[PDB]
Amino acid sequence: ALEAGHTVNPLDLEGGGAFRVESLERSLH
Amino acid sequence: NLSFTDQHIKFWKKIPKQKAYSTVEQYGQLLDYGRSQGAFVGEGVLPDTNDSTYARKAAFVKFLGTTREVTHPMTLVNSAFGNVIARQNKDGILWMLKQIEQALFWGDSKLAPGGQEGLQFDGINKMIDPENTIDLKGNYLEEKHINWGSQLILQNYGTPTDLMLPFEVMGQFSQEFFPKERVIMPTNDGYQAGVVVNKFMTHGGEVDFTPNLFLNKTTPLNMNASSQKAPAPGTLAAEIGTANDAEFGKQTGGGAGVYKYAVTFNNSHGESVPSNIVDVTIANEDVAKGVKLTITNPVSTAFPVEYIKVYRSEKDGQRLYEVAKFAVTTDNSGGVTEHTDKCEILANTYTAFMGEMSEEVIAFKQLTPMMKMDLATLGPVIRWMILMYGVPVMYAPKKFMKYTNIKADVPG
Amino acid sequence: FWGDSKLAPGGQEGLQFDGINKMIDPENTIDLKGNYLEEKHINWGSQLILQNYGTPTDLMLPFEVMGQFSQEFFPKERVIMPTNDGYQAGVVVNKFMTHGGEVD
Amino acid sequence: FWGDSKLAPGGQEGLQFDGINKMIDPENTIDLKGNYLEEKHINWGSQLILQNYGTPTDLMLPFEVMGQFSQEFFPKERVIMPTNDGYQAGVVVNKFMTHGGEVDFTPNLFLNKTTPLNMNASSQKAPAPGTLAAEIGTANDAEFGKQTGGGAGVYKYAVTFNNSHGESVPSNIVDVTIANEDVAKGVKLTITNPVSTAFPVEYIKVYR
Amino acid sequence: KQLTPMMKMDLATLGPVIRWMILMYGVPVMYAPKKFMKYTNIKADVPGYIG
Repeated sequence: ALEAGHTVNPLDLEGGGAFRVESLERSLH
Repeated sequence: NLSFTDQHIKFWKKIPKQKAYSTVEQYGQLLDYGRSQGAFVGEGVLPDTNDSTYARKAAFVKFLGTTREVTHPMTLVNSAFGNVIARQNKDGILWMLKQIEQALFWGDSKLAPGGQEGLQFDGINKMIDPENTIDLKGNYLEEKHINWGSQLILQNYGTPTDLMLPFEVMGQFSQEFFPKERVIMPTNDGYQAGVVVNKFMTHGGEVDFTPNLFLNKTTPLNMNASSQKAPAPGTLAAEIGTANDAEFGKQTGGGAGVYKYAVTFNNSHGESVPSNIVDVTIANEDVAKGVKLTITNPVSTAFPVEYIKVYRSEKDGQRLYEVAKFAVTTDNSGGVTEHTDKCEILANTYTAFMGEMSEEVIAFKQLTPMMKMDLATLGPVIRWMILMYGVPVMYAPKKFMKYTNIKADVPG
Repeated sequence: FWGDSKLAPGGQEGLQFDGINKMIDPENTIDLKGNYLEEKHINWGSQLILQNYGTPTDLMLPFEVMGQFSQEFFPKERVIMPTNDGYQAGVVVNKFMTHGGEVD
Repeated sequence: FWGDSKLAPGGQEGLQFDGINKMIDPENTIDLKGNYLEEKHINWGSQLILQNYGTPTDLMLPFEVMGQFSQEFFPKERVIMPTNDGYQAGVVVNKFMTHGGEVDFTPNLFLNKTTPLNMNASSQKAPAPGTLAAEIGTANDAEFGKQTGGGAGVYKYAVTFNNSHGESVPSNIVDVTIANEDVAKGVKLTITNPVSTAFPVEYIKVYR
Repeated sequence: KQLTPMMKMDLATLGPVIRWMILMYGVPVMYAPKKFMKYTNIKADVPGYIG
């Protein structure tokens, strides 16, 4: 199937992970 | 209804909630404004240059679910207590709520063969920085330790707001104020006794007490498997290790004695029956060296093993309680895993947490809220399931703390 | 209080109905081994009721136990120095405040 | 707090300004000898300021000392027999009253204890490490015996070299054994400058 | 006694780098040295020993 994994490194994405976009919170802690 | 209601869920209704847009969520932190190098320069001289420190972190979303089924004939007969589908939905939601409440405390995401990514998410116990830990070594909680924790929090630019403790520790703590009651001589006819403390004032702020019915002590050993899909039992062998930093000697009266050991095999479905019991004798000079455990996987299990729970009894005791939890090296048949016990957690003790409960410190990110989904008709049976996706995140790990190895004798 | 419905020969059904002493779960029992009832045992019982998702409201006790309960509060009495003519002693406790709620 | 304007070589004028620790007259010093801050020491300091025609108003102390001071008031709490439905516990001492007026307490988060030794240089422009030699001195007014257990024991010594740019690497660690009859004699330290330092050296810090 | 408050001053462009400095000039003055005092050797450890 098409799965969205937990891969962080953009150069290791494969399968459904290649379709994910970056999600970053806009407030600095 | 003889079971718990919705009012017994405390930590789930209080933590803030945020939306999630992926399975990986990222955030940035500011650590330093500059390194200390001196700032005095002199007349007409160019000063040095400083740099700051920043970091980037990520969190991974996990999943939960359960399934309920009702047969076709059951939906046709008359029922005395109303509709059955609504009752099943209510039961499923309450069960899921209890699981969420306890997973927010005792979750662990590193329980997988080889230490890989697991199926759970990290809880409060694992996300707190290891430095902000106070070990009571098996003693009652007093008023000093609250100030100690408040100081630990405030020296990291935090502000204590809440303290979360079990009910037994609450009762034991309130018992310590009994000898401070005083009565005036012209007594009336009837008095109210008993002292209950709800709030505390420290030198770094004010703290509120929040007893929790689902926060407990170390889990005692159970002789029956929690699920028929749990793995098969294995074997256990124990002896004296070769370490030099064990903490067996931190107990009252030393650490020499006779201890009992057992292990249970676990997966994502449940827990297996306990293994064989092993008795280990620790001499007076062996308190510094740990106990080495050798664990062998079952040969013909129907489900794979993922992690192992270690049970230890009290000093010269008979009942066993859970003291350790770690993942297996391999899930192959007859695999061997080794572990050294250093008495980091004492048996039959409690745990409490204090920290700043604000959205700028801790939050929960939801990919989807609790929701229902139907299932295909494989026969004259109605089936459906309930799901939620999400993960908790703590932005400032050192604005929290925890007490470990708390002694309390309220129930007995 | 002291009913029993299994007093027929051979342990069959009798003529009485079961009392409170028989329908209480055997786990919810604290044995004092012939000692006094102290102040912390109230909290112990409150915890035993609480952990089974209940709220304590009442404590039914005989008169003598209530009388013996006042021993612990005797050494806590205090009198202000500008004493009057005659004083009334004795402390009688009719309510308690546990961590699980108020008990009468 | 910790400024010092006489850190130039030879005791000349430096690049810093004196702080509270140096402007205060050396006589106006109370030594607690490694004990807790009781309530009478507040009166001690208040009189030490009053005897110079002044009026004490503020006291600046770290959070740890304030918490330890407030801890001592716990066994003084009392409850009246008619009991409410819940209480609030904890005692925090905001101010104190002496024979010369009332003094406020102002805990400061940047007022810390003695800085522990650091095994790495603070900046790349700091000087080079040197050598240290330690032995029993020949003075007759050492204060090693003011501790509760006495001055007998074993102590460790190390030094670092400093300039206006940062702190150097710790020197070698030397162990000195002090007997019960040598507590009145100090410790004589011999500090040697680096052979081939790349940046100048201005002052020294002693670590015990 | 503050000669100038905290201020920002730009530096010359010696390359593709933007630079600036932050300066402040002053000194504290204590007219009455003996109207102050200090406690030394205070012992206090809030996260103390359990034993």
